[PDB]
Amino acid sequence: QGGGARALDLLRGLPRVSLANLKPNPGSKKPERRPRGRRRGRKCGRGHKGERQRGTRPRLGFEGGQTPFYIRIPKYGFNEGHSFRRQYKPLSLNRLQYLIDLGRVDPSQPIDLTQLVNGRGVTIQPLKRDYGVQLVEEGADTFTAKVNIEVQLASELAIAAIEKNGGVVTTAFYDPRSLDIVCKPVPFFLRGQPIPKRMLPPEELVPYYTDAKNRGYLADPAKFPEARLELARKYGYILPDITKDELFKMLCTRKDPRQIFFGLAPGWVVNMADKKILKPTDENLLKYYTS
Amino acid sequence: PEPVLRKVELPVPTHRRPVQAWVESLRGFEQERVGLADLHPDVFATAPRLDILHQVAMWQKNFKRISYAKTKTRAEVRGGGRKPWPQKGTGRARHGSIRSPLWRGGGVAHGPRGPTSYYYMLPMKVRALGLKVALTVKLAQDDLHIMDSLELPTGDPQYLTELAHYRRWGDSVLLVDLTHEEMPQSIVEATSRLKTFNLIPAVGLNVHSMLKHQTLVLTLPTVAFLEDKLLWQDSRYRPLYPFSLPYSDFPR
Amino acid sequence: IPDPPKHEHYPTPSGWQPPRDPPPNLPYFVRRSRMHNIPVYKDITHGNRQMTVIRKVEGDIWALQKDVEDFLSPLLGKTPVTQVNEVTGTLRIKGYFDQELKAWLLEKGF
Amino acid sequence: YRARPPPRRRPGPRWPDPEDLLTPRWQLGPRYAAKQFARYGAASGVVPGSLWPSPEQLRELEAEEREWYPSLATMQESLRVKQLAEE
Amino acid sequence: PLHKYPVWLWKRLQLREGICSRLPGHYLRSLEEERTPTPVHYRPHGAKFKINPKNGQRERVEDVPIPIYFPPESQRGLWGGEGWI
Amino acid sequence: IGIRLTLPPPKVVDRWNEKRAMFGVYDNIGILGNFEKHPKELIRGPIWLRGWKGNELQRCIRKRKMVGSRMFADDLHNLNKRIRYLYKHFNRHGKFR
Amino acid sequence: LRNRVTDRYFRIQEVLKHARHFRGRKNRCYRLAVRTVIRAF
Amino acid sequence: LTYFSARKGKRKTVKAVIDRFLRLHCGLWVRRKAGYKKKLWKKTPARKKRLREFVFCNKTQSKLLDKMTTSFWKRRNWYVDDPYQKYHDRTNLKV
RNA sequence: AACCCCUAUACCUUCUGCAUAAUGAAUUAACUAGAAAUAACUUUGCAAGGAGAGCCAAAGCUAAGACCCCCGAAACCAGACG
Ligand SMILES: [K+]
Ligand SMILES: [K+]
Ligand SMILES: [K+]
Ligand SMILES: [K+]
Ligand SMILES: [K+]
Ligand SMILES: [K+]
Ligand SMILES: [K+]
Ligand SMILES: [K+]
Ligand SMILES: [Mg+2]
Ligand SMILES: [Mg+2]
Ligand SMILES: [Mg+2]
Ligand SMILES: [Mg+2]
Ligand SMILES: [Mg+2]
Ligand SMILES: [Mg+2]
Ligand SMILES: [Mg+2]
Ligand SMILES: [Mg+2]
Ligand SMILES: [Mg+2]
Ligand SMILES: [Mg+2]
Ligand SMILES: [Mg+2]
Ligand SMILES: [Mg+2]
Ligand SMILES: [Mg+2]
Ligand SMILES: [Mg+2]
Ligand SMILES: [Mg+2]
Repeated sequence: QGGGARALDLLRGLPRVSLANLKPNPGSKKPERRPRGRRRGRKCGRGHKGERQRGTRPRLGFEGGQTPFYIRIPKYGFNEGHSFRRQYKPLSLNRLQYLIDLGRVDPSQPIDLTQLVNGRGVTIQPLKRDYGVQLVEEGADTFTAKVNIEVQLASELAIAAIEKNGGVVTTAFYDPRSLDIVCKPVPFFLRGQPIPKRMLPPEELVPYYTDAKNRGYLADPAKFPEARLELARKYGYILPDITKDELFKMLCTRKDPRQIFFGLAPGWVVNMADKKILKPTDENLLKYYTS
Repeated sequence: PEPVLRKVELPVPTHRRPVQAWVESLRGFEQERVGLADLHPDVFATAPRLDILHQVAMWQKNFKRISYAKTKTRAEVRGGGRKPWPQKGTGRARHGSIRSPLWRGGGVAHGPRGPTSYYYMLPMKVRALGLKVALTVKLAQDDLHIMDSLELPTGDPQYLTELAHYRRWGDSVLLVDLTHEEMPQSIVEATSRLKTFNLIPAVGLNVHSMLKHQTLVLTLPTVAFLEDKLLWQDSRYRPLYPFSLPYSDFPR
Repeated sequence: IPDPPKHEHYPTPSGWQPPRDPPPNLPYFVRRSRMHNIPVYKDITHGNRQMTVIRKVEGDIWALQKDVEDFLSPLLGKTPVTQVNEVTGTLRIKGYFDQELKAWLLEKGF
Repeated sequence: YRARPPPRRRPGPRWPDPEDLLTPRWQLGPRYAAKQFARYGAASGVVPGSLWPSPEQLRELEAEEREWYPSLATMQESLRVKQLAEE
Repeated sequence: PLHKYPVWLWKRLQLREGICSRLPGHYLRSLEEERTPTPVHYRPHGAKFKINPKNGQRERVEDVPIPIYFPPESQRGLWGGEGWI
Repeated sequence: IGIRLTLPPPKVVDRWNEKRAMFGVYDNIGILGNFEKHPKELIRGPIWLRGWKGNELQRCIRKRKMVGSRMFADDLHNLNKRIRYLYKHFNRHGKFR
Repeated sequence: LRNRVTDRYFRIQEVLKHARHFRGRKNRCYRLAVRTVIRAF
Repeated sequence: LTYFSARKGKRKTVKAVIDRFLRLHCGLWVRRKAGYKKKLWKKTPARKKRLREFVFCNKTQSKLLDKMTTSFWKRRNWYVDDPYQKYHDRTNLKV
């Protein structure tokens, strides 16, 4: 122990630390260069005549009149529609298992975006066209946790890993407004707005979320048993009977397709200051929020 | 008569042991050694980082600086529209305006252009670490004294001045109480009439004040306050939104 | 950050292992990060200078440097190039050795 | 000396003067009142009934949803027709 | 220095002082109101949202009136909202 | 010529005046005060500069945006002209491209 | 903050002390002396 | 280039660049070949295949394009079924 | 031993090259000219996360330090004044 204890007892015999004996760490304060004196004056590093010394050289990209590189290349739609492309932050099974082992995500309760964000497992940016998380297969071989997880996209192998261990995986759509709310609920509650309804997927995404192969949240529940059995056969494992599990009720807990949060209905106003919930009773309002 | 024995509330790392300081009182001239208080080693025995003290001290001096210095360019000086004399033929140097920076009474070429702000913010964790370093340095150099309370027998400033002299507390003493509202009236009266003995609440503690004052006095409640706030920075998540907004386990 | 839950068997499926209790009796100690992981980090500059950093080192950092030099010398075939920073309690190593150092530090019980 | 009282976040809802010309317009609307209620609750003094859309506002909300957000059955039917044409 | 009030608010301040203060309340309200004239020389969008052909995304649309110059002689007639462009 | 022939009056600085004695107090208002207040809120000065930093062009744009409507006619004219001059300097002139 | 050179007098005397034994104006006029002093050195 | 915009005091992107080049997150820029749609009747198959290739830019051009585009265009994107997803990260690259 | 002896083609700018008979300068005093992003580098903090909502992240991220002059046309336009 030559560090902590030697650095403090050696301070006992030194002058008091004061505002008169402070200095920056060496290397943190590079010297400033001024155009004064033989070395740095005279032409001051600007050269001689031309546009150079006078400060009027052409814009960046200009090549002296030759048709510039960045113009003579043909246009091509590499980035066409980039700002309207849906993005999904990848969440690997390695990362998910890591979060569970450290107690950052609780597998005893349903896992959705809110719990993933609250555990600092994933960072979602709705303003950057993130539409949620995509569960990726990386780490499937060593994934052991039993979870009920709700994601936006899931690979076939990732789904098989979840369901071989006795867990349940569902793919759930969130519109940009809903995604912002579900990711950061507290900032939303401070706006004093009724909880909005979750919008349906766009027409181009309806096939994905109505298909049992993807465990879509709008798919026919009667088709899941066959889909679950097919993966068990393909990847050589026996489909567990989760109906016999002690956590079966929790494993079945799923949000209504119009519900952003478990246990909270559209049109409810959360009063955090008084720790209350306000529910509208007007028939017209109730019809709007329930439709 | 019973000793005031304070223990560290928050978990101390297993490889480290608490440091200790005498608990004293201001009720009498010889009322030293009233107790013995343990102090968390990560707050009062961190590595002595003088470079970090410089960073935080320099931040404190400059982050709220606004310079009001301003000069006029050649465009803002009164007049100066016309060309003072023809370009050619007069034998004189060529000039375009009587308010050129070459001219007496002309504009300033590269003068101050205020108001100018110097605002910047060190990372929150760095500013918290600086406070830890300052407390450790004071303890390591025997400039830190822990009090049970700041209650004086009288409000006379001479008593407090004489007390510091007898106890060899240097020329200047920073007195830190837990809260502004609950400061004892006696210490408030004494310090209000002094210049080198300054009374501040715990929320007002800062590196610059600690370095300007030779001696630092903390009450036992203040010690608990400081350990809680500074150690919270070591074990906290990266924020999801400003800590002023509701969290599950914050505040307290 | 929540404290890691108790596990019947270690290492966990992810590979995490808690620090040994009591701490090892060595001249130096290596504190875990706030996320409870070993503080060994890869670093790169100039697009080509691959380096390894051991952070949060307490006690005799020079003793750690000697131990690291003995541990890595067989792998490299020569003495590793290192920089000891007593002020920050950091040891910087030329080359990428994060995986080997992490396991090596874990075996010591840090 | 003695330090001045620490600067504190002045509690209570702050209601600007509606008849003051220099009052920012954003502090006078219903959206500002809703934020006061969410922050302070009943102490705000905002009638909680004013938080949901009014009957006229609810009519506009429902019209926009009908125009731009089709039902699942409509989208599924449109998908089938498009698929048949491609086939 | 700066003015206490923005210059664009000066005219409204004048209406709160002097004889203008004592004008009828109903009349002062008529002055303050500034309804959008009926579109005469331009065709309104007719909707608040439109689908942009180039990218196929729903975009907000706004009606920006065309500035109209009414000659002084227009004030003795009835031009139906028409003026010079 | 050019140098004074007598010593200037001695400089008297009261290092323990109230302003200096209390310099820095509450600079940790947030860290030690549950983050109810940000330290930048302690900054006093022009409304367009509190807790913000920028180069002269950025400062000019910010001031015109925030208080341009309240500025005196002559002042606003100079500000608009300054913004134009700086736009040309920073975007078109200099050693580097 | 406006900074001005305050000790220019002494800077001039560093050169002129070497030019006292020169002939003519180059023994007192800095513009002239400095060139001749450099040449002398 | 606009180094400081009049409205925001921020750097601007040269949009001519965005219309022609793809930036891979690893720093590489991809482009098409000039003339790949020009006078195909007079060009041989081997030449026409060369002209259809998507090719990388050199160091100097890459540095230039980086300066002519703001940070937004250098972020890591996670587009669904991106054809270029595999090429965003280098493998087995020494020095 | 002041000089006499010996040695020695002012300075700046500009140029392939200037004692040049190329430029500027009587002299003194005062005044009079390098402003910033993109990256990278250096030194701290924390670290698969960083940052005091936004952003970035396949060791990153945050903070800081450190680079981008002066004078000069003939003109052009608007509104006044003759
Ligand atoms: K030079
Ligand atoms: K040189
Ligand atoms: K420039
Ligand atoms: K493109
Ligand atoms: K010259
Ligand atoms: K000649
Ligand atoms: K010549
Ligand atoms: K000549
Ligand atoms: Mg010169
Ligand atoms: Mg020249
Ligand atoms: Mg040339
Ligand atoms: Mg002028
Ligand atoms: Mg003119
Ligand atoms: Mg001119
Ligand atoms: Mg002047
Ligand atoms: Mg690095
Ligand atoms: Mg020649
Ligand atoms: Mg010659
Ligand atoms: Mg000559
Ligand atoms: Mg010539
Ligand atoms: Mg610069
Ligand atoms: Mg023209
Ligand atoms: Mg004209």
